Amino acid sequence: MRCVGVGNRDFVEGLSTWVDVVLEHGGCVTTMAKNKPTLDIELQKTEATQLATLRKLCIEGKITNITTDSRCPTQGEAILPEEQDQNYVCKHTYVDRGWGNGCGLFGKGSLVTCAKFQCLESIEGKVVQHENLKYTVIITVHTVTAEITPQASTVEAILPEYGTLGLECSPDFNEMILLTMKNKAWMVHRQWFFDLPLPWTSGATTETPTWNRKELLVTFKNAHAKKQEVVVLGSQEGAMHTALTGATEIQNGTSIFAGHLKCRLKMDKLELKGMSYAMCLNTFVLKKEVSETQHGTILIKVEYDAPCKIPFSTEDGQGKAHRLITANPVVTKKEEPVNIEAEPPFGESNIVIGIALKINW
Amino acid sequence: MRCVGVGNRDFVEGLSGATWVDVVLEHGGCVTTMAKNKPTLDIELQKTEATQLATLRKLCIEGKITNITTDSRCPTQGEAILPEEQDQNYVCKHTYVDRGWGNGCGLFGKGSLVTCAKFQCLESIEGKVVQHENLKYTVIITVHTGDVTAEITPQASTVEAILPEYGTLGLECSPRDFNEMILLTMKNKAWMVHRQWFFDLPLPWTSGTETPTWNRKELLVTFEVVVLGSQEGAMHTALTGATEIQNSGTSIGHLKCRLKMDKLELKGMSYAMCLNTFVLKKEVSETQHGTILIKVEYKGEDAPCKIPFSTRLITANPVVTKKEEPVNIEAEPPFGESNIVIGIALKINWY
Amino acid sequence: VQLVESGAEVKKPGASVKVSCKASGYTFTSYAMHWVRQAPGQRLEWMGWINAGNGNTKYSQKFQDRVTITRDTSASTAYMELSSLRSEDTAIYYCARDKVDDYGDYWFPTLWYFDYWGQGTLVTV
Amino acid sequence: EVQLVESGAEVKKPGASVKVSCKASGYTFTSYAMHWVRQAPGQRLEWMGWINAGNGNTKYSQKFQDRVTITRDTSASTAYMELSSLRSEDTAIYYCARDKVDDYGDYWFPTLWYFDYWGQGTLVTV
Amino acid sequence: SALTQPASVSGSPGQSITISCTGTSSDVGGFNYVSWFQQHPGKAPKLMLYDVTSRPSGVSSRFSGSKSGNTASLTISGLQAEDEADYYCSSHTSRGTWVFGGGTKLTVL
Amino acid sequence: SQSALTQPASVSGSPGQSITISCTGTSSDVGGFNYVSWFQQHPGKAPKLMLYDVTSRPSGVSSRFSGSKSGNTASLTISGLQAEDEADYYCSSHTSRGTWVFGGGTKLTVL
Ligand SMILES: *[C@@H]1O[C@H](CO)[C@@H](O)[C@H](O)[C@H]1NC(C)=O
Repeated sequence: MRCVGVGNRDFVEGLSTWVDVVLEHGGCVTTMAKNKPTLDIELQKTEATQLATLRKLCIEGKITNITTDSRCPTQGEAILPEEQDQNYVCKHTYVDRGWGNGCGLFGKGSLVTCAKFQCLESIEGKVVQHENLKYTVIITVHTVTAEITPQASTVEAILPEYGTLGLECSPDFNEMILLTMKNKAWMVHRQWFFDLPLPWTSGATTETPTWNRKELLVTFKNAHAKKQEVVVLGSQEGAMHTALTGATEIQNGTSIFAGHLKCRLKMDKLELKGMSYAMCLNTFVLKKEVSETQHGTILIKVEYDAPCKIPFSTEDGQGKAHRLITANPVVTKKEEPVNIEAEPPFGESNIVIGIALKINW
Repeated sequence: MRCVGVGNRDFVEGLSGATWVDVVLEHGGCVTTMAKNKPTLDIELQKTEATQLATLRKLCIEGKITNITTDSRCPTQGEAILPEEQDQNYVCKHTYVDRGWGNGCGLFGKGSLVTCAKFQCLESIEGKVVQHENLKYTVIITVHTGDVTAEITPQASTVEAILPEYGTLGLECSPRDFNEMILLTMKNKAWMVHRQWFFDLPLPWTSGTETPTWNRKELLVTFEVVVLGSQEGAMHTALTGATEIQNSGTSIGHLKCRLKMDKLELKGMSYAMCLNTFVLKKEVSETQHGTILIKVEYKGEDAPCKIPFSTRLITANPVVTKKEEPVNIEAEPPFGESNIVIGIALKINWY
Repeated sequence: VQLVESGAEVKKPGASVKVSCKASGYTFTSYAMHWVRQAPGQRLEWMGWINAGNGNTKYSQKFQDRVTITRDTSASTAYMELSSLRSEDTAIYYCARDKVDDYGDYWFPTLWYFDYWGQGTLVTV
Repeated sequence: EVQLVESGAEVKKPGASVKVSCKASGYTFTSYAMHWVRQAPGQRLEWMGWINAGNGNTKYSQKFQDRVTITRDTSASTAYMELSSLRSEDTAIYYCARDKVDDYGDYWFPTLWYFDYWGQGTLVTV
Repeated sequence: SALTQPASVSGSPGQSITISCTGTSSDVGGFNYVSWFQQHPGKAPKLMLYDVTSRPSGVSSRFSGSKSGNTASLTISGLQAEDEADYYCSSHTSRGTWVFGGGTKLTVL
Repeated sequence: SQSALTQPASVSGSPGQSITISCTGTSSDVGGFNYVSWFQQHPGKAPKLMLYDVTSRPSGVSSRFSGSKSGNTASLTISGLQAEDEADYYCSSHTSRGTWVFGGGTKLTVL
């Protein structure tokens, strides 16, 4: 049904009302109290609601529009209009000139090369603010979601037919930055992201951006005083993944599982359903063999009059007795089976369901 | 002409009227050799290649994942089994998952599961071996005149070259380890790296035949299953302090040689002097080493003649062959003010 | 809960067909969408499924190269595209739903999988 | 003799592309860069680009850099010029012209006697 | 097909009938993901049984199921004229796939 | 197709006289480098290189053709004009941007 079969499952009981629990992702807690229904609390989602894209780092870029300008000695340095264009990365050098290549004078003449930079593949850096954290909790009764914010810490949700439950939950994001790649995400420190050796631009959502620190992926190397060649560093994707293997990984969506939530349940106004129902007088049919759920508890699958209480009793060689994990089992329809979770009887005995089937296990 | 506009230029002269001259050639540089009554030569190292190399390894820098396969079992039913677990194309991992009625199991417990991914490489690099015997130096010898290649192997070190109309030159070169280094070849560039350094690179590799088998695939695929991504940029970063060469054989560095000009013959010594006036066809200019180039044209129906020159000549025996075709003369002027006289007339003031 | 499939199409061998499956009456992103075809007079045959919450898919080895299953969350509609069509592909194509877990993942199906089926799209090649 | 031979006259539709060839004979094809120059009727000569036959390096005029692709076949000792997205303005005679590379096979600076041999010229009408 | 069903099944109205579904230890002998679908001519299959014994709320109790080893079976008691149709069993495999039975043609005499 | 180098449209002179065709560019093409070449084109023929390196001339070219350059203007001088000299003449220059530019062309007519 739910919360059954989960390995990291906690059973918490109301003290001699209120119930204190700790929810963690991938885990479920089953709480039980005197005269109160047994419910399953599970932390479904923990999200960052709205994030601002602060930077876009370029991990793979391309080069277009290569332009060159050379001058003879005694004519000064070369000049390109593109040196002022921020789409271009440029560098000056000096090359051997003379009569042989069109100069009246022999010497080293200035040369400038500019390449137009375009990013093909990029990653994003988003900002997380503590007030935009949104935990999602789901509450289910043994045969209703509520969202929790640091702004709205206490949540009152209504469980149909059982009353209303109260949830008082209590959970440095401004000093961390969420680094987003193709579909993954990591939580890293602000300064480290700021010092990443990759060209970046600020994601103003406007196309044809202006990239800064372009020299970190485009550099120049001049060979034997007769040319200048422009090189691209290549895809820094794997370098990023390697550098981020030790950072805290989340799932991207913006689902964080690096956070737990301690809550307090108020069952004062909780009412137990089916106290005015009659008992079922007909027979139950074993739908499945009973099995043990890793915690000693046993699951009994039965199929069925009216909405009724399910008669459940434990009798030894001679003499009956009354412990159920599923509180007040009720058959709502004859067509739909019901699963019953029980605390196993110690010592071989007769487990009677109805008024009836006999099962030992 | 040649060897003049180059900044990395060496002037070596046969000492006290000698016929042999020892020089050292390096790429991007040119050497000017001169001897008494011998033509001035320009020696240049055109190419330095490694002839035939064996690709020892192939490193995978970008790979892809295809055909993910899964096998799960309920508790008390044993381990999961996939046929690909023995198949060397696949990287696999075993784990345990919570199973029960919810996932189709009669019993509640941790059931075994195996996941396998098929590895395929998208873009690769090579690690090749260079052997000292496959080195081939290419040298080019030219006569320095205003108006011939030899190949050298550590096997055939000494070369006799023919200069047309000028005789024969002797070259005794000596190539100046490759056993402990490996050449890393990428998309079109290559670097010289130590053998152990290449061997300890954390990338999946194979020695191949296509449709290969890759080793150490866990260096790019681990366990949800993830790919580490293109390690191209990481490699380029790792080689910033390396020696960049070009691959196609492969083009790589220095060469110490000895030139024997004993049998080299100088042409045009029997011509007479020109007695008419010379006309400056181009402005005289100083080279990166103090020498000056003078482009002149002769005026007067003389014959092929010696150009009267007075102040040391870099260009040996300047000769006007026709009045219509100009001649370029290179001379080394003395440091400080001096008069360059061309003819017997043009007078030029240099500093 | 209702599943609506696109109309019948007729194509020539070698072409491709793209049939749609629009969901109504339930949260589209909380259910995986499966595709099953049935040749005339033959049994049901499973082609693959898509997790509508995150786009994760998994195909049958018989259809893994020619089949592409996609989704439009804004349209709450799943798509099945079969390319390189053959005369054998003449069949009725159904879609069938199954629920995902609470974390949006689909590793193990529910026991009541394929509980709702679309009317079916006839594709003749 | 040194000779440059170009392909026959081609007539194409606007928006199409044309590939004219230039086969070199009488000299080492791999030791020379091949330039392409066009001349519209009644207009001046216009430089389109060049290809380094030794290493395949090319350089195009910024007027034609998107529509022009220059290639070479070393075994055929033949240069190729492809002009795409043809317009009626592209109606012109297309020449090839040679220039030598340095001794290292590079073509960074031309010689002073560049364009010393020219092809007969190929007429392209759009 | 990985699951084996009888080709054709017939019975008199009001009788009880059983259709078997034999697979392997990796589909039916391994997991309880055994389902039964009914397909009337021209219509889509309708889920009749799941979790071998369980049946949807809308489905009548006349349909019951059982499983032993690698063989499951759908039993229909008190046959009616509406039940004449094709019946398909299905199973989730160990390799994360789905397999269907060959189909059984149930005819009401 | 506006020329980057400027030539006179038409030039004429009596036979045997000397005539000059000018070619004005900028400090980045003609005023910057000695890559000044002169090509002769007879109508219907491919251009023929007449001068290169400003003053230098190919072996096949007569010595009557001489060249000069001053500032941003080069010049082709033809001494002793004959009827054989009638053709179109184009100056060209390697620029500072690794490009080539040609003059508009001059039609030389012998009166
Ligand atoms: C830069 O690229 C665009 C591409 O079409 C081109 O139009 C432009 O002219 C290029 N270069 C210069 C120098 O303008």
